[PDB]
Amino acid sequence: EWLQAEIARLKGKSIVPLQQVKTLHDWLDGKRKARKSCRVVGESRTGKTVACDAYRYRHKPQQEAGRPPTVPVVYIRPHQKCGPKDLFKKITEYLKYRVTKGTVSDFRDRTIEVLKGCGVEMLIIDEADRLKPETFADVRDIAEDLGIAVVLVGTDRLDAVIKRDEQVLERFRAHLRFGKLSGEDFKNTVEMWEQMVLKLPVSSNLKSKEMLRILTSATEGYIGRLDEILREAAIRSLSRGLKKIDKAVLQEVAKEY
Amino acid sequence: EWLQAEIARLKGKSIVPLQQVKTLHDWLDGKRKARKSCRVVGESRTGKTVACDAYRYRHKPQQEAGRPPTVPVVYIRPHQKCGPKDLFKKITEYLKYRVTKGTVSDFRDRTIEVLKGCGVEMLIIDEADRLKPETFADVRDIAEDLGIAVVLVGTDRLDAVIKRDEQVLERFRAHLRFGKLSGEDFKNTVEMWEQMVLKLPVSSNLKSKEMLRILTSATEGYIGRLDEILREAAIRSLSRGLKKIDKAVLQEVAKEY
Amino acid sequence: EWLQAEIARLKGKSIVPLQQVKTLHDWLDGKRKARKSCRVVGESRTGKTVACDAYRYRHKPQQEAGRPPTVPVVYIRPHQKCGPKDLFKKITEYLKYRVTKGTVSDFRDRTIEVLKGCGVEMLIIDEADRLKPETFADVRDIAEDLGIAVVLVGTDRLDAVIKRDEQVLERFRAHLRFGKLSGEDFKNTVEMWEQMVLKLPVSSNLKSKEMLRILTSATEGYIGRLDEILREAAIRSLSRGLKKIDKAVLQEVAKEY
Amino acid sequence: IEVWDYEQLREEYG
Amino acid sequence: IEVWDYEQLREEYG
Amino acid sequence: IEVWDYEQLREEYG
DNA sequence: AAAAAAAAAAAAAAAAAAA
DNA sequence: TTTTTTTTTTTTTTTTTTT
Ligand SMILES: Nc1ncnc2c1ncn2[C@@H]1O[C@H](COP(=O)(O)OP(=O)(O)NP(=O)(O)O)[C@@H](O)[C@H]1O
Ligand SMILES: Nc1ncnc2c1ncn2[C@@H]1O[C@H](COP(=O)(O)OP(=O)(O)NP(=O)(O)O)[C@@H](O)[C@H]1O
Ligand SMILES: Nc1ncnc2c1ncn2[C@@H]1O[C@H](COP(=O)(O)OP(=O)(O)NP(=O)(O)O)[C@@H](O)[C@H]1O
Ligand SMILES: [Mg+2]
Repeated sequence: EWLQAEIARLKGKSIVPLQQVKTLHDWLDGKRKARKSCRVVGESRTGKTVACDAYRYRHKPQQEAGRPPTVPVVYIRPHQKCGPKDLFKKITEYLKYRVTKGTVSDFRDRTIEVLKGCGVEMLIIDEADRLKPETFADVRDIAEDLGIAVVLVGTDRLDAVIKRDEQVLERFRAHLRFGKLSGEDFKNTVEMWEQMVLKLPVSSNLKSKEMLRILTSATEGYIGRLDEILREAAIRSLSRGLKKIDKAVLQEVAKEY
Repeated sequence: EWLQAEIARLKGKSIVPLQQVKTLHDWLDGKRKARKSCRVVGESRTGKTVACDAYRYRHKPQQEAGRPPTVPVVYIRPHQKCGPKDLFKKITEYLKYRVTKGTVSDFRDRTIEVLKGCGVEMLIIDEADRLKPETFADVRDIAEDLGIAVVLVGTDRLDAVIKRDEQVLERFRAHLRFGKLSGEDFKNTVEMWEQMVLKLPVSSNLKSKEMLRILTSATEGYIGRLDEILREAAIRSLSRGLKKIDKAVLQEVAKEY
Repeated sequence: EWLQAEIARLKGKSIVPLQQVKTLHDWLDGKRKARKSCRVVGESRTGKTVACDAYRYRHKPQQEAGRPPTVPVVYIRPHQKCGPKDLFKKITEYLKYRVTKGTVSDFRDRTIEVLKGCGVEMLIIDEADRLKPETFADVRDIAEDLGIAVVLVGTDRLDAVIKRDEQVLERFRAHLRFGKLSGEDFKNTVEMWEQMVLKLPVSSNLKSKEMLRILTSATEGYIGRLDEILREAAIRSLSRGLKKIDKAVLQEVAKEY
Repeated sequence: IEVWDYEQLREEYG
Repeated sequence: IEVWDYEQLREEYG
Repeated sequence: IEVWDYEQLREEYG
């Protein structure tokens, strides 16, 4: 059935190359080879986590006949009120070692042994502000002791937390910021999304003045909103036997947000 | 009856050449001729014991008209909380001598006499962490006194035990590690197993995207899981008159684990 | 390749003699021979840890044919929320003795035995404020019982912690403070760094009014910032085929912080 | 412009 | 690629 | 003025 | 006639946020 | 000035088992 073949596709996930994404990859790579720590900030739906995954995936673990995987980039996300015992466990699991029972100093001594030997060049911490302040002592120590760049990713609250401590604010002084789309960039994106992602039999011509007004008001430049809304509109539209997104269906979806 | 002829086969055991296995054979052989001790570690279903058997079997005992068998490789597995009296008995039995009643020093003096004369070049100890700490004194002494390489095989707990004692950690410093399959290696293996082991009248084409997803999620790269699951699926499938493994039967089996 | 030979150098680390550094060495040495305890404070990027290493390295362990190394200066850095059991372990490792299992009183009795015999005259504790308050009892006792000067190194928070306890505040009353560079001192440093560290084929003349303004605003007198920024600018500049740092590249780097 | 399927990048992971 | 029957390797053992 | 290579001071350590 | 592995065990302790 | 409530350590004399 053609209709289900398509619905199964539209309801999926993909990464679209964008300027923000390319910028980050080049910036982080600069930083990785210079071994310097930094942070990335921006508003909650700009597509920060995804830009980071896109990067991780371009640098796969490497494997020889004998020794452990070489793992240039490690990516983790901490739980709420994450403590020092919790971070060593995730670093150790990520690199595929078994975590056994012991106390904090034992997880620490073990984390430094697996981080060594196994080439690790960069550590990326998502939602950085979930960390308890005491953990930052352990994060800085690693960044200083091992040639590992540490990148903190987060929202504007992160800076409110970071500026509470001079020592940390200084390790992580350099930053890159993600923001909203606008003007020509938002319009060209919309067009990309139509030709590169939706691909309906006829298509809708969403760069017309009438449709961009609807999308602009509905999405306010967040890539997260634009994606959800166009996909909810294409699958609704197909379920009803249409070959394109029109104004009434698009407004019908937009009014639900 | 064709059906039983086949079921009797699929329900059996075999050794498939794999890269991990070839690597170990060359590594151990290097070590054997240099007479150096070492250890092998890896996760519990990577196929360590089997790789070791495959090696043992390539070096059969040799026999002349008069003197005892020459036995280049000795392979043993200790019982739980194995003591010093228990090891000498297994070494002596393995080489086909009768064990008579006496005390520890008598089993020891006798073990060194049968280890001499009878050429023994390497001793492999499986499940090395079943040994009581006091036995390690006797293991090191043999490794130093006789030109015998001793190989300790085990899981990650082994290293937690070994690092408790400096003297042992140092005799057995060099190591090789087994791990999980992934990416191209897991996929090519799956294909090997289908053509080289299952051999159904039609076959299933398990390197297709749809089937690999099922197997990947079901097996997580352990060779032990992949083998059990494909064999349970081929015999179930034959019992039902099929000439290949389909998706519903494979999922039916996978959901039972 | 000339370009890589140079990049490998600029991306390294070195210690530049500075007035702050010389002052500390003479001050601490005074204190060492008088056996008095003291503390060192200053802002987080003034180069306190490095000044201390520069000192440690001028007093190497000494060795005779028989007895243990004589070790005039011991330098340690505690982990977060460091307890009494943790300090004895680091002191014992530092002096190259094996630490065995026991309880707190056993690490303590052993720490005093290795501190004796082995000449130790000064103990330097970096990041002093990571210590739990209960440890200070053990630190004072050592300072009083053995002819060992104890130096506490840290930031302004250290004093907020120290003034919580009269007994400690009094042992460690004397202090030296590190601060920012300014005026002629910052300008002469910049010049030192160019001739003594960067060494580009042509050089940039960074003591000119135009360049100092850029650096002053970018670095605010911290030696830690000045070093990072000039090195990031020299390697960026070389990668682009230049023989000196210009204004656009320097501003290009400064704007990233 | 090529677009990457998210699940693909994941299925192909080390 | 040849595959070895496990029981075979055992039955042929010294 | 002489400058010390950091790694040098370390490699030459007791 | 002497070594070895738990046995949980209940306190004991700051220690943080809100109102 | 007040109220939860939350995670971490620390030693700790007993009990049973065996060769
Ligand atoms: N190249 C891309 N292709 C497709 N979607 C993208 C792309 N970049 C961003 N997105 C959308 O971003 C949304 C995920 O947002 P997400 O990345 O979670 O926000 P964020 O950047 O993580 N900040 P936060 O979500 O607060 O952590 C998904 O809807 C993605 O489709
Ligand atoms: N090379 C191989 N060819 C075919 N089957 C294998 C191979 N290696 C292992 N197997 C099967 O996969 C499992 C191997 O298990 P096993 O070798 O016992 O794990 P291991 O390597 O011994 N680690 P452990 O079992 O914890 O000691 C068994 O089911 C084998 O039949
Ligand atoms: N004397 C120096 N010569 C050359 N570089 C220096 C010197 N002092 C500091 N630096 C550079 O600046 C950094 C010094 O910072 P550091 O020594 O870590 O200060 P700090 O004392 O650690 N402060 P804290 O945050 O309090 O640890 C190092 O990266 C050095 O390169
Ligand atoms: Mg420091």
